[PDB]
Amino acid sequence: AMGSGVLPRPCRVLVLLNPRGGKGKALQLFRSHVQPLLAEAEISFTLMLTERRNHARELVRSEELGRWDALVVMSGDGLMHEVVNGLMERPDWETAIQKPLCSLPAGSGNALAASLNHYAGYEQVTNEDLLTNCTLLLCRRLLSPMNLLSLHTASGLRLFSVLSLAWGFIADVDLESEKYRRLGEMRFTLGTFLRLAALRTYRGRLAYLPVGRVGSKTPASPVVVQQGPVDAHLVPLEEPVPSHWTVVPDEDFVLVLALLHSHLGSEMFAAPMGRCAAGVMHLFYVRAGVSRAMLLRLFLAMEKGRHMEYECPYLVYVPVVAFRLEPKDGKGVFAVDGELMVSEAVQGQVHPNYFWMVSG
Ligand SMILES: CCCCCCCCCCCCC/C=C/[C@@H](O)[C@@H](N)CO
Repeated sequence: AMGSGVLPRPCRVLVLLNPRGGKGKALQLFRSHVQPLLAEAEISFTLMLTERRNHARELVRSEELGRWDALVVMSGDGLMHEVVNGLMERPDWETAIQKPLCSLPAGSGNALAASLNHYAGYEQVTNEDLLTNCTLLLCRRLLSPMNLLSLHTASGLRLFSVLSLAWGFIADVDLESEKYRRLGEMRFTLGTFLRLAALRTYRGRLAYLPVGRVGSKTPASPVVVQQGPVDAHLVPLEEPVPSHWTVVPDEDFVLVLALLHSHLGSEMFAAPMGRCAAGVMHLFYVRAGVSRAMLLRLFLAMEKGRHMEYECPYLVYVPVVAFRLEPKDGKGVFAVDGELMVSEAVQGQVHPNYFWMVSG
C-alpha cells in the first residue's frame, strides 16, 4: 500500500492534545515519545490542549487552516471524531476536510491508530510502542485518503464517523467497559466476558446496499441535507429502503457493526479480509442463535484476526456502501467511533477518500 501524497519537508503541525489521555499522561508522553522524533524530522509544532466536550470541534471549526501542513490529534478515536466533524461543519468544508490529519494514540480507544499501524506493515503493538510507530509514520510524512461515513439519525441529526457504528453486543461492551479504563486494553476483555455471561439479543431491522449492487441510478428524492455532501444512496427514514437494497430477513441480532478500518482496538483485528476500497466499508452482523461458547471463540480469535476462519454460520460479513438499522421497541443505543448515541433509527453511506491521513 503506497502513499498517495506527502507532507512537505520541513513542515509545521498543530497538535491537539487531550491532557487527560493515557491516564493523564498524554503531555508527558508527547514530550518523551513524540517531540524528539519531530525534531529530527524537521516537523515544527504547536501544542493546543483540548479536554472539554466540543472544544476541539469548535477550535477546528474556526481555525485558519492555511497556517498548518497537518493537524495531529493526540488522544484517541473520540478526538479524531470531533476534529473531522468540526472540519465538515465549516462553510468551506470541501477544502477544509482535505487538510491532512494524523492520529497519535494516548491511552485506550485507538482503533484508528492501530489500523494505520497495521496498514504500514508493523506488528500489532500497544501503548508506547504504538505511539512510537504512529509518530514514525508522521516523520515519514506519507499520506493516504480515507473513507468517511455519513450518518443520519431519526431526530434528523447528520453526523460523520471515521471508524465505526456499532449496535447490540459491541455497543454494550463499550458501556460496560468505560468503568475499567484503568485496565487499559484488558477492559474490553472484561466487558466482553461480562456481557457474554449475561448474553442477550436485540430486535431490529437491518438493510444495506452491497457494493456490487450499486447501479447507475440513485433514488429520485434522497435525504435532504443542510450542507453537502449529498447522501445520494439514502432516502428518508420515513420511506422504505430502495428495492435494490438487501433487507436482512432475520430481525434478531447479537450485534451489528459497520467498520471502516481493520481494527476495533489495538488488540482487535476485526476485519482481516483486506483494506476497504474507496467508498466501501465492512458490515458485520451476528444473528441470534450463536452459543455463548462460539461467540467467546470468535472474540478470542479476533486478536490475531482468525475469527473468520471458524466460518460461523451466525456471523455475516458483507462489503457495503450504505446501510439502515432500525431497532424494534423504542430507541437503541449505538456506539459511533466509540461514543454513546441513542436513537430510534440510523442510516449511513460511505463517502470515498474524503480526508487524508498520514500513514505508511
Ligand atoms: C466483528 C467480529 C465479530 C466477532 C464477535 C466478537 C465481538 C466482541 C468485540 C467487542 C469489542 C468492543 C470494544 C470496541 C468497541 C468499538 O465501538 C470501538 N470503536 C471502540 O474502540
